[PDB]
Amino acid sequence: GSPASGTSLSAAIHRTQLWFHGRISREESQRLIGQQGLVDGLFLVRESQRNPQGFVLSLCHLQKVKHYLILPSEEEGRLYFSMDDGQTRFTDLLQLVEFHQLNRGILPCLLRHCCTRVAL
Amino acid sequence: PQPEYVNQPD
Repeated sequence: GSPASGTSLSAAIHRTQLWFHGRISREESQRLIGQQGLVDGLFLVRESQRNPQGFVLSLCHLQKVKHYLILPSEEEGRLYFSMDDGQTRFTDLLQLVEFHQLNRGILPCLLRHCCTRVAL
Repeated sequence: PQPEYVNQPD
């Protein structure tokens, strides 16, 4: 298993305009970030302070928003994640940059994305 | 199953 420990903590190391966060109630997250009326292209990069090895890519589709977090930079590969029904557990950053134009955004919708509208 | 997340409930 995995989920066992964790109570109340806070960590957010930033020195620029980074759009990375830790434990953000994904359930309630879609209530806030799911107010944006943009296309399935407004994504964020935060995960959990509960999942030791947990990174999620958040989207902002034109109905809702999501959180893809299951596997981080491991020694068996790199960014190990996909979607509700995908298997792309490989590179991300480098791919995201270039493929930002036409990558694997959200499940079956506007795969194209850019940034999010929350902080800056 | 129980969680939510994606790729799997986590």
